[PDB]
This record gives sequence, structure tokens and C-alpha cells, in this order.
Amino acid sequence: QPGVLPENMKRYMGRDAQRMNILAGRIIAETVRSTLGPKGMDKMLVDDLGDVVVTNDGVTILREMSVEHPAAKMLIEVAKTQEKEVGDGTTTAVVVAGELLRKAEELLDQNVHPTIVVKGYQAAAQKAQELLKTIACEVGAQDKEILTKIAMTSITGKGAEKAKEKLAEIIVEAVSAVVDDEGKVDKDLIKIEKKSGASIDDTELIKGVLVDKERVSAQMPKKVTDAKIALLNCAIEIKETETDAEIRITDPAKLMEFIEQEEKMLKDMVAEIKASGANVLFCQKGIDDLAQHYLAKEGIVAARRVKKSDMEKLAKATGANVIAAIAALSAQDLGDAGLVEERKISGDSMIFVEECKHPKAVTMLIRGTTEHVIEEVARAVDDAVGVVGCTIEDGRIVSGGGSTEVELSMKLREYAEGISGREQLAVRAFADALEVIPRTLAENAGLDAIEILVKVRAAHASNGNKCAGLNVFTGAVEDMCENGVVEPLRVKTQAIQSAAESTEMLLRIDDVIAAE
Amino acid sequence: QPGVLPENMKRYMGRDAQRMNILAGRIIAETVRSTLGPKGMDKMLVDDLGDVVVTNDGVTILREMSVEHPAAKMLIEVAKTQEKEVGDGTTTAVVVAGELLRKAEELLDQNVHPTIVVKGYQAAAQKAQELLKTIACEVGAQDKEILTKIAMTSITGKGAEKAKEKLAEIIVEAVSAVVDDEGKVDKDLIKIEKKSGASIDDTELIKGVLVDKERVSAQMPKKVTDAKIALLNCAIEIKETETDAEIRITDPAKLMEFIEQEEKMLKDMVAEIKASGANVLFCQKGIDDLAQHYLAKEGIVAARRVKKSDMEKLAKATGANVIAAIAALSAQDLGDAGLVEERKISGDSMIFVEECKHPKAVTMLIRGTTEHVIEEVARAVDDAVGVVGCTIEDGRIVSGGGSTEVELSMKLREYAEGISGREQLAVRAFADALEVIPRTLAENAGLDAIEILVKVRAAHASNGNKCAGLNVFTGAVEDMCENGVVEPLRVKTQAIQSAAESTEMLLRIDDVIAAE
Amino acid sequence: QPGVLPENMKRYMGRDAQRMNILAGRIIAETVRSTLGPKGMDKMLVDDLGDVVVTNDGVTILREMSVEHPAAKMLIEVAKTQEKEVGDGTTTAVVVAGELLRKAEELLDQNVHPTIVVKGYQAAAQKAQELLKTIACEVGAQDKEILTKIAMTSITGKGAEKAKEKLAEIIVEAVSAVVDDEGKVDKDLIKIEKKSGASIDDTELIKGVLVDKERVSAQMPKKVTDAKIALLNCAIEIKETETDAEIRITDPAKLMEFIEQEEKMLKDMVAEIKASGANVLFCQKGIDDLAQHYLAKEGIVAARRVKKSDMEKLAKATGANVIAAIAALSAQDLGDAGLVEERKISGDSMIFVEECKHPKAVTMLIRGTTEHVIEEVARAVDDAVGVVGCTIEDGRIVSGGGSTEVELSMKLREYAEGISGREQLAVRAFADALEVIPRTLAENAGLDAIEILVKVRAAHASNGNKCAGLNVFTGAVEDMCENGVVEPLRVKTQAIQSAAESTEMLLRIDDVIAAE
Amino acid sequence: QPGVLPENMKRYMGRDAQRMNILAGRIIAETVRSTLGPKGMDKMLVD
Ligand SMILES: Nc1ncnc2c1ncn2[C@@H]1O[C@H](COP(=O)(O)OP(=O)(O)NP(=O)(O)O)[C@@H](O)[C@H]1O
Ligand SMILES: Nc1ncnc2c1ncn2[C@@H]1O[C@H](COP(=O)(O)OP(=O)(O)NP(=O)(O)O)[C@@H](O)[C@H]1O
Ligand SMILES: Nc1ncnc2c1ncn2[C@@H]1O[C@H](COP(=O)(O)OP(=O)(O)NP(=O)(O)O)[C@@H](O)[C@H]1O
Ligand SMILES: [Mg+2]
Ligand SMILES: [Mg+2]
Ligand SMILES: [Mg+2]
Ligand SMILES: [Mg+2]
Ligand SMILES: [Mg+2]
Ligand SMILES: [Mg+2]
Repeated sequence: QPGVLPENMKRYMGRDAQRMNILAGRIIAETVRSTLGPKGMDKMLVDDLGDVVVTNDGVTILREMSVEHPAAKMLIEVAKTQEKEVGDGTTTAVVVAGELLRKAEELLDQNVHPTIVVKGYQAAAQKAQELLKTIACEVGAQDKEILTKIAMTSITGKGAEKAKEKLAEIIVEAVSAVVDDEGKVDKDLIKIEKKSGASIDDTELIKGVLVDKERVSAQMPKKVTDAKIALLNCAIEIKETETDAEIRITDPAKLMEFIEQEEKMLKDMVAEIKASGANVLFCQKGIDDLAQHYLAKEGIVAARRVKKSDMEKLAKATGANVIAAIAALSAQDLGDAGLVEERKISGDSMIFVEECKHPKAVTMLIRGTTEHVIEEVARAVDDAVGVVGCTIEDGRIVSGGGSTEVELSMKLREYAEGISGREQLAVRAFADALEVIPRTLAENAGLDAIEILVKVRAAHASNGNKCAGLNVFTGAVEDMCENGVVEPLRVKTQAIQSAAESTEMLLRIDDVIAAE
Repeated sequence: QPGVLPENMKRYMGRDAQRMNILAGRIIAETVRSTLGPKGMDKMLVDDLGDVVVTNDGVTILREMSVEHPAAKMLIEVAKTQEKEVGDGTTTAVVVAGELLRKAEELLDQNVHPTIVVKGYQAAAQKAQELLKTIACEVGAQDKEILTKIAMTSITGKGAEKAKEKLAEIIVEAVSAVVDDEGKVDKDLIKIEKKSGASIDDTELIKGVLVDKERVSAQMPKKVTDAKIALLNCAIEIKETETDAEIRITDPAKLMEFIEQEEKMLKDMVAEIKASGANVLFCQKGIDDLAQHYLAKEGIVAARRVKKSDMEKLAKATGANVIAAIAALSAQDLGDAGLVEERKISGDSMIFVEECKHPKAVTMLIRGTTEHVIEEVARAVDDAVGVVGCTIEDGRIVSGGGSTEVELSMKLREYAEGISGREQLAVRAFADALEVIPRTLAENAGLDAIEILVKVRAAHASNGNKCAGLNVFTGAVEDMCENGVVEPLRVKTQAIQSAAESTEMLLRIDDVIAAE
Repeated sequence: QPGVLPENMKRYMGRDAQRMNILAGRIIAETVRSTLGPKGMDKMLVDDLGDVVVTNDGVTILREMSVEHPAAKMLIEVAKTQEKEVGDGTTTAVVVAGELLRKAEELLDQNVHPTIVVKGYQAAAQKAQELLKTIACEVGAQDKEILTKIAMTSITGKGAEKAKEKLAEIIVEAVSAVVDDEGKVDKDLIKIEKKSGASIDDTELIKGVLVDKERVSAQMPKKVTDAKIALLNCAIEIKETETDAEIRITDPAKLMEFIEQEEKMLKDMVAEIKASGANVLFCQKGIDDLAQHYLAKEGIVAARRVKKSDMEKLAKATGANVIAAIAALSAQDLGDAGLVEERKISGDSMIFVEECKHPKAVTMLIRGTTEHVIEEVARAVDDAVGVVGCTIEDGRIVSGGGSTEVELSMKLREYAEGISGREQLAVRAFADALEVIPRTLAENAGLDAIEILVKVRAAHASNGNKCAGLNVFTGAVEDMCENGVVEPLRVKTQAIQSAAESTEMLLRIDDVIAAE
Repeated sequence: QPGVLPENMKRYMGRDAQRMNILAGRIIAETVRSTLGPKGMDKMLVD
């Protein structure tokens, strides 16, 4: 007689399920562990098409490997959410999750039951969030100096040689520029443009936007100072009714009369544009060739078929209103830019709209000698934008270099004393797990992690220094705050909560049923 | 139990990743190395269609072979950016990059950590940019004597037999002609035409453009001197309204009335063109057969369906504006050319527009006995256009023959002296890598590189001659600057920065993960 | 082009090598773990021929599986040596080894160096051997009461339903009978015979041997009491010279003369045999049909073509000399037995030689209702023979139920206190490893291992009872010695030494290179 | 593992490159040589 469950399926039960998930978990974490910290190393990933990524970026590495294993996929989500919510610490969150799994294994191997480790882990994680709040330092949303340390620290995570002050300062300026009325930071308002050049150091902030267009007619000016900018959502073409209409001509002289009426409509449209005071125009749709001439005659710069996202960012940066009826355009809808110029950048003709006074969107123009060099600089800039953004929004930071993890572990071990029975083992395991961060930072730096940890713990003990950690450079336990190695509270709260919730989910599993 | 990482994957870790990337790098550099300098040799590349490229051009070689290795691709980017930013030195940039990887291996082998190597490379490179600025010689953007030396030097890189004075002077004229208002050179403004002929020496500069078109009517003049040129992007055909319109005829008499209105409309367009004073007309689109007759009656030479990019180059060279409505055509929209002539070249009839007064676009008409001979001449012209452009824009040149690399190398060793720790080893390594240029120049010349190096070094020592290099023709060490062997500063700055940045990126890699 | 190491080869390095070895070991151990102790369960193994094995026997399970994994094979050697040296505790030895590897992982995952783990493991192993000597109790080789407990405990390891006093006593009698004149036990001297019957309880000890033979002629007695046994390894056939000899007959009268001669010497061999006083005969070679008759006439029981093996057991059993020259047969070569009988057993005709007075070999005749039921009873008999034999040879025993492991583990932690530095971690890990035994006993008994262990340790703490263990049959912590749960010291010394040596070997591996 | 330059490629270097080019040229020339001048002979080519 036939089998109930499909004969085309692999199944793993009890200890086998647990080992499968735990192992898949640990292995995923191990792949990114060697990237961690300023002394970490990079991966080169090559896809089936032969395209290559080289990067220190945790979540990028994990996405680009084509990981199939179901449990591994559950940990990759930890990295994706870290990137979305914070923009930095993707490796950290994943490595913590893998270590929570490793630490749980030791407990299951001693007959501690899964629901008990889940329970302890949940209590530990909650305690950790409370401890994090007390540990965190308040900072002002407009403390340029601290935000710059936040940016430098982030970039350094991808290597000391990336952390140029000028770059950190540029990033802080970019993010501060787009903070909205509610004090919120929308990362998308910072346009990232990537162009080969003489050097990574040519990277610059443009207060404005880069539009991949040329002016529609060579007769128009190619450089305009103090431009007055019109933004049109409608085509500068002959308008037609929605209701089907046809012209009937029975008198040979009407040909010219109609042709001359359509020409006049275009001349009128151009007239209205001129009247607003606009000397630069971006149209989201088509501009009739004939109108192209009239604009040129008037000395008005125009680009046509501008991307909707371009129009939207122009508006944000220049302060113009995208107008849908040429008739309705007025002086009040115009934006301002100190400079509008068409010029070539690494061989490509583009229109720069720059030197805007209070742009709500700006552009990081990232330069470097090669495409692949630029990509990684762009990834670093992104990490920095994320954490500067977090610090502006939250006004809360912690010390880095694994100082905070050490402080947490110590405190959690104190907490665990007060826990009765078996759950205590789980809480203690969760505490021990956090130390994978300082431990890995040390090993990637070529240091002895055990002795390093002994020293860092000692500096935290007996009401010591919550900011003490190992400076991977000097090799000494130092005050990370004094050294300016700092990171948003959010990096830690998100990473730890994600690691906890995802491992709790995985540790509840006693049966894996895989089809096909 | 299932695999965590995809099983379809090849992986190389630690020493193997480093070896892979270093070796692939080195091998890519070694392929173009024998092309380096005036005594370098050429490659013949045959693709899968049997098409043939023969060239001394580094980036061309590297593009044309179909390299798939991931680390080699990173190094090819170096050649591509060199071509884009400078136009010359593509081989130099790749060879330095290869040598940087080679010197890094020696340090990795005697147990220096990668981040220290990158730290050292970055410091040396930064210092080298600073030194390059003081080594450079100031030069005037209108000093044609120096620009001609720049161009001669460039062409000689591809073989002295290519370096003719007439050719180099022509190139200087071409580039001088298109310098814009900001003092920038867009090398796309110099159109390259390639046409077989009696000799390479028949290559000529046309102050104007070639149009692959014939006049639309044989009744039109084949030749106009002191041409007045109309540029129309609108068809010279009966204009249709945008709104759908049909003629209705009820009276037989009206049949002719409309037909003859359409002819009058045509005559009018032609009269207006004539009225501007135009005797030559390029139209981007169609011209009614009847209009073609009228034009020919009026003595006006016309070509139809002209490529938009042709229209554009025409406007740049003659001064005309491209007009959208024949109604607006005035005398001020007209371009000038000393000669417009339809004639045969290499069996093809084309329209020459020559002897323009202040052309903003011009045309190098490259001749030679065969197609493949011409191709390489055009490549050499491109190198020279590139470096003449840089010189005009930058006003900074250095001496060639590897003299500048020797000077740099010597100064970096001094700098290295004051560096503390392992980092010093990397700085010295970078210094030494630069000498791959003078060493390879001497190799390809059949000279003893080691002895040559001793000599050139001695000539730079004791505050000697920063311009001393080995002249591959003399066999002697001489002042290269006095010999007129010079190249733009930008050649060296772009090549060293790109080599530095790409190799630093490659050296960070400890893990290669290649799918499929 | 081309590769140094073979292209057809898998390789695992550093952490991957350690992981695959550690995992393979752990999984091998987990396979037999559930069999451990009196509450352990059994495996049914089926081979590729569809033959089945049902057993609780650790080493049998590991041999019958077709393990190919290289590290796993290393651990199976542990079970084989345990079987060879001791005959019991094969599961115990593998489970300790598996746990040593698990414990080692956690050390490796803190970055303790393999050699330090190895050094710690060796130090703990040597200390354990010293502690075992003092922990052990002395017993006399003639203490049947203790030997019976050793036997009962052993059989109980395979389930309480197997552990019958009568059977244990038989086994003690069997081993006692074969102890040699130096106090050594050769388990080979206890012939195992397996025959289906009415009940497992019908198992019996035969003071003598079973011969799978029938007497050569039905005319011979079927039964003889107080038999005088001759043992010949020469054929009772006509003797032929070693030099090629041929009879030549020329006189018809001589035909019968040579025939009559042959039978007369046959008749004389038989008279030589009778003369010795033998009435029972076992011949290794053939017995001429005619001599068969003669033996029959003289009333002598004989069997022919007896295999060397039985001849040798017969000699040991009855004290006869296997003789090679019929002429040399004297009455002092004859063995004795109370009863020689040809008898059917389970439908099989066999010669029982029993009730010998001081047999140097004896026969365990194992009975049971089915072949597979019998096979496992024989395996349990083999365990018991093994440990009774060890106890007789060593005169040292320890208490069972995991009591000795707990005592050992407690003393080793004390020892670890005085170890400086990192090695201390390893010594502690080794100590903790030994508790896998009491832990697994409890697990399989369905008890809570964590609390059980807390209790047993407390019973061992500060001058406690070294014999304190959990009794799986009562659920309480009791004095295992006073309950009679005891096992030879050698079980523990071999198990721990094997586990330590094999895992130290595996832990030194950092590179797996596998062909094909 | 793996190769930098494509695995599907022939390559001829130094004297081998010069030889194959020189030979190919010479053979091409020898093909039409016998046609040269008023006493030259003709080819029949079939596609
Ligand atoms: N100067 C320093 N000394 C010690 N630790 C540092 C220093 N600078 C940064 N770090 C730490 O390095 C860690 C970040 O490294 P990084 O490789 O970027 O991990 P990540 O942010 O978790 N992953 P990713 O999303 O790829 O950037 C943080 O723990 C930092 O605190
Ligand atoms: N007369 C000379 N004597 C010695 N060296 C020279 C002389 N003329 C040019 N050179 C050098 O030869 C090098 C250029 O040769 P070349 O083969 O073109 O290399 P490249 O410019 O780096 N590659 P490519 O992009 O293909 O042109 C430069 O280093 C020049 O300084
Ligand atoms: N009454 C008992 N209470 C607690 N433990 C017991 C008792 N009787 C026996 N044991 C233990 O059970 C263990 C032996 O069980 P067993 O399953 O035979 O393992 P093994 O000897 O290592 N493997 P094998 O070679 O297959 O017999 C020993 O530790 C005994 O001390
Ligand atoms: Mg980071
Ligand atoms: Mg990132
Ligand atoms: Mg060159
Ligand atoms: Mg070139
Ligand atoms: Mg046993
Ligand atoms: Mg056994």
C-alpha cells in the first residue's frame, strides 16, 4: 500500500533537524566573520554570468552567494533587516545569530530542552535592550563633530584606508541637508552618482542633482548662473482633445490656416514659459522640435523626456513645483540653482544643477579610478549615510570596538545569577554569545582573543569603563569614546533583537520536511 | 543532510585567493609588457569570427582578448580608465599594477599582513602624487612647439616609424582648433575618418567635416566656394497638422486647386531658404522631389536624410543653427565654409565641408595603403590627441623614457626611510615597483636592464637630473627633456593612482567564491 | 596549466578539516549512544544481501554498518580494540571518544590551539589512569561470588531480561575451568556452540567438547562411559613410502600375497590401537573402510576426517596427545571423559565428549527458540566471558552505573586546578567529558540527566561514596558496589586510554586530502 | 585553477609568430606568382 507523506521528500527529525539548522546557521555566520572590523578581509564573488563583486559588506556578500539552505536563508534575513533599518552592522547581526546557535547547541547537548533555551534567550534579549538604553549616550542631531565620528567609524569598518575625514564630513553635510520637518532622514534623498576619475579623493557633494541629459538644442546656453528653473509634467507639444476630433478641409487656403494655428499654439506655450522668468526648463515628456527652436530663440535652456525620478529630485533640490499645465506656470513655481551647466564627466555629457541654497535632495558624486574601486567606496558611503541618519533620528550612540558587547555580557551574567534553575544556563549562554564580536574583532587583527577578552573584561569590572575596548590598531584596551570609535545605539539594538528573534524561531524547530 | 553553501561553487581561501589574484594580475600585465615603448612589439588578435586586430595599443589588446578571469578583469579596468582619462599610458598603468601585485607577494610570503601592505601602498601612492606635482614642468597651453613634442613622443610609443613631424603638427592643429571656452578639450570634437589611399603620409586635417552623402540632384552644383550653409532638422515636405485632418472634395475643379496649393507651399519653402542667402542646405529628413527640383533651379546644393550626428558636427564646424521651421530660417542661422564640394575619395562620393573659419569640430582624414595599416595609424593619432589635450588642459608635463619613474622611485625610498614598522616594507616595495617601467623599456630594446638601471639611478642621485633616462635609440642615458621625449603629468598621475587603487582592492581579498 | 595536486581530489583545511573529523566522530558515537546501559535499545541492521543482525552490541553495530567516512573509521578502531582487549564496554569507549571531540570543539571555537587541547587531553588521560588504580577494588581470582556479579552486571548491560543467575554461574564456571597454569584466560578455549531449542534457559556448560561428526560405522557403540580416547593425526590407511615405489608381479600367486599383506597391516594398526586401551578414537585423516570394520569388531568408537580445530580442542579437553605414528600410540597418550555419546541435537547428529575431570577447554552450549534470539544471547555470553576473564587476570574491579566516571571526573577537576594557563581548559574539558556515561545511562532510563548528575556528584563530594551511582532500576542514587553492579577495572582503563589516544590523533589533523 | 587567458585559444609567440606570418604571406604570394606577366597562366576557381 502507498505512503502517506510524499515519497519525494527528505526529512530530518529531532536532533538531526536541530543540527541541520544550527550547522547551516553557524556556517553562514562563518563565511562573513573574517570580514568583521577594520582589519577584516574582503570577498570576491563571481556569478554564473561571470560578473564580479568585491566587497567587505556583510549583507551584500550574503545576497550574492546563492544560498539555498532553508535555515541559512532564515539568517540572511537578519542581515537584510539590519541593512533596511540601520544601514550598518549587517555582519555583526549575523555573527551574533550564528553564535547564539552555537551556544544553544552546547545546551541541547546537555539535555536542556528547546523551549527553555528559547525562554532564557528571550529574557536575556529583553534585559539586553534595557541595558542598552542605560549604556547609550545622548547626542544632538546637529552635533557635527559627533556625527563625523559616527561617519568615520562606519567607513573604518570597511578599512582604515577608506576613512578620509573629508569624505566623512561630506557625508555628514549630505545627510544634514535632507533632514525633514519631522527631523527624519530619508536615505533616498541622497542621490548616489558613480563616475570614474583621477582618484577616490575627487568624490564630492553636489547641492543639487545630476541629470543624464543634454540640452535639447545646441543653440541654447550651456551654462547658466542663478538659473530660474521651470519643471513641467506635460509635453510642450500640440495639445489634442481627449474626445476624438477631426479637421475637415474643403477650402485649399485652410491648410495653411490650420498649420499656422498649430505653430501659434507652440509659440504661445513658449511665450507663457518665458513670462514666468524661467531661463531653464526640464520637461518630463516631449518638446516639439518647433518649440525647441522657440525656446532656443528666447535663450531658454531645456531638456526633454526627463525621468520622473529626475523631475522629483529636481523639485526637491531647487524648490520648484512640477507643473502640469503650461497655462498655470507662474514665477512662484520656479526653482533656483546657483549653476546649471551641461558638461562632460568621464566622457558623458550631463546637466549639473548645483549650488542650490537649501536643497531637500542632494547628490554624492563618487569618484575613483575603476568601476570596481568605486562600487566599494559607494557601499561604504551608504553605511555611513545610514548611521549618520540613525544618529540624527535617535540622538543616541554607544562606544564601539566591541566595548558595548563586553559591557552587556558582564551585566547579563550578573542578571543571570538571579534566574532560577535551567533557564539560567540559557541566559548565561546568550551573555557569552555577545562576546563573539570583541573576540572576532581581535582575531581578525591577528591578536590572541582569549587574553584580549580577559583584559577588556577587567577594564569593565568593578564599576569600570563601559567604553573600554581593544583598539585593533594600537593593540591596547582603550576608551573607545575618547578615541571617537562610536556607533548609533540602533546598530546594537537592531542586531541583537534580530539575532534573538530569528534564532528563537530556529530553535523551536524539531522537524524539517523538504520537498523535491 | 544538505549542503549550506551552494554545491555548484568553486572556492579559494587565504593563500590560494591571494595567489589566484596576484597571478592573474601578473599574467595580464605580462601579455602587454612586450609592447611597451618604441622598441615594443605588436599583437595580432583573431576573434571567433576570424576578424583581425593588429596593434601595439595596450587597452585595445586587453579588450580584444576575451579575458574571463575575475581578478584579471579588475586589472583591465585600469587600462580602460587610463584610456578614458588620459588616452595614453594604458600599458604603463597595467604593468605597474602587475608589478605592485608581484612585490606584494614577496611581503605576504615573508609574513606581512595584507592590511599593512595596503596601508603602505596607499601612503606611497599619496606621497607619489605630491612628488609628481613638484617634478612636473610648467608649460603653456598655446606653446605649439611643446605640444608637438608631446604628440611626437606619444606616436613614438607605437614605433618611431609612425612618428612623422607633419603628422604630429597636424594633430596639434586639430586639437588646438577645438579647445573650448573653459579651455577644455573634448576629443569627440575631432572626427576620425579612415580612407585607403596612396600612403599613410596623405593623412590630412580638414578644418570642417566629411558627410557620407551625395547631393540629391545632379542638376545642383558639385562645388560651392564661400558657402552659406542652411541646417534644417525638419523635412522639406508638405506639413501635416498634428490634429488629424482630411481634405473633402465635392467639386472636380477643386482637385487641381489642392494639388497646386501643395506645390505652391513647396515653392514657398524653397523661396524662404533662398531668401536667407543660403546656397547649401543639409536636411536631417526628407525633401520632396518637387522641392529638390526647385532647389536645383535656384542653384542650391542640398543633401537629405543627413544623420543627426552629422547635422550636429556640421553646426559645430560651420557656425549654423539647426532650424526646425523653415519659416524661422534667417540669414543669421547660416553657417560658413570656404569650400563645399561633393567628390570621390577611395571610390566613395562624399560631401566635403572644408576651410571653415573657426570650426569647433574638425576632421582628421587618415590615409594609408590598407585597412589594417590605417587602423593602427588611427590608434596612434588617438593616443596623441589624448595627450595633446591633457597638456593643453593641465599645463604640466614630465620627462619620458622612464626617467620620471626613476626619480619617483628614488624619492619614495627616501620617504620610506622615515616610515616605522612593517609598513616601511610596503612603501619600499611600491618604490621598487615603479622601476618596472624603465626596466621594461630597456628589456624591449634588447639592453641589459640591471646595468641600465644602475646607470639611470646614478644620474638621478646627488641631486642630479630628474629628466635623465635611457634613450632606447641612443643606448645612452640622457636628459630626456632636452631630447624632446616628454609626456603629460596626467599620464603618470592616472597610471600610478589606478595601479595603487585597484591593487589595494585586490590585496584585501581573502576569499574567492565563484558560482557555476 | 597544469595542476600540481591531482585534479580528482576533495580537500578540507583548517576549520573545515577539524569540523568534518569532529562531526564524523560525534555522529558515530550518537549512533550507539541509545544502546548504552540496561535501558538501552537495539538496532536491526540489514546488509545488501538482506541478512539481518539484531543487537545491543556496540562494536558489532559499528562493524555491520558500512561506514566509509575516514574519521569515523578512526573511531571504530576504538570499539575493536575494546572488544579485543576486554570484550566489554565497546559502546562506552566510542561514546567517551565522541564526547572528547565535542568538548574539544568548544575549545577550538575560542581559539585554543590543537596542540594545547592534545596536551591537556594527554595529561588528563595519564592522571585518570593513576586515579583509576586507587579507585579500583582488589578481588581474588577464586572469588566466585564476585566473578558472578561481574558476569551478571555485564549481561545486564544488554538488558535485565538476559541477566539470569544460572547463566552467570555457568559462565563463571566456564571461565574458571580454562584458566591456565599462569593464571591467564584465553577466551578461545571456551567453545561456543549455538543450537535452537525449547528455551534460552536450556543453555548449559559442557565439561568437554561437541564434535560435528558421526561415528564411522553404525556397528560401533553409540554411547561409552569412562571412555579412553585416542587422538591420531595420521591416516588409518595403508602406508606408502615417500620415495616412488612400484610393485612388480610376475607370479599369479603373488597377487593375493600383496593384497593379504595390505589388509594384515590394516588389521595390525587396529590391534595397535586396541592394545593401547583406547575404546574411542578421533582421526584427523581418513580411516580405510576396512579398518573401520576392524575398529567396529573390537568395539571401538571412531570418527574420521576430524578437523584440526576439534582435534586440538579434544586434546585440551581430555588431555590426550594427538599422535602422528600409530606404532607410537601408548596408553599414556589416551584422554579420558565420563561420557562419549553420539546424539542428535536439534536434528543434528553430533559426538558429545563430556564430564571430563579437568578440561583445559570447555563448551558453552547456547540454546534459544530462534537463530536470531540465540545470536544475541551468544553476544551477551561473550561480554561476560570477557570481563570474568579480565577480573581473573587483573584482580581489580570498579563500581558501575557511571559511579566511577563521576568519581574520576570530580578528581580530574581538582587536578585541573593546579594546571597553569590554557591547558587547564583542556584538562577540565576531559573531566567533563567522562560524565557523558552517567548522563547517557540516565537519558536512556528516561530520567532527567541534569538533576541525576547533580545528585550523584553530591554523593561523591567531600569524602563521599566513590561507588555512588544512579540505579536505573530504582531511580535512586545508591551504592553500586553494595548493589553488586561492578565491572573490571580494565573496561575503564582501556576505554579511556583508547578514547584519549584516538581523539588526540584526530585533533592533530588540519588537512584532509581525499582521492576519487 | 583557473586560467587567466581563455582556455579556447591558440597562441604563437616570438619566432613562431614571425614564422606563421611570414609563411602565410609567402604562400599567398606564391599562389598568384605563376600568373605574372604575358606568359603567366590562369586559375580556375570553383566555389
Ligand atoms: N578603530 C577601531 N578599533 C576597534 N574596532 C573598531 C574600530 N573601528 C571600527 N571598529 C568596529 O568594527 C565593527 C564594524 O566592522 P564591519 O566590518 O563594518 O562590520 P559590520 O558593520 O557589522 N558589517 P557591514 O554591514 O558589512 O558593514 C564595529 O564593531 C566597530 O565598532
Ligand atoms: N625616444 C624614447 N626613448 C625612450 N623611451 C621612450 C621614447 N619615446 C617614448 N618612450 C616611452 O615609451 C613609453 C610609451 O610606450 P607605449 O608602448 O606607448 O606605452 P603606453 O603609452 O603605456 N601604452 P599605449 O596606451 O598602448 O600607448 C613611455 O614610457 C614613453 O616615455
Ligand atoms: N543496574 C545498573 N544500574 C546502572 N547502570 C548499570 C546497571 N547495570 C549495568 N549498568 C551499566 O551499563 C553500562 C554498560 O552497558 P552496555 O550497553 O553494555 O555498554 P557497553 O558495555 O559499553 N557496550 P557493549 O560492548 O555493546 O556491551 C555500564 O556502564 C554499566 O555499569
Ligand atoms: Mg560596517
Ligand atoms: Mg552596507
Ligand atoms: Mg603610448
Ligand atoms: Mg590608444
Ligand atoms: Mg556491555
Ligand atoms: Mg560484546
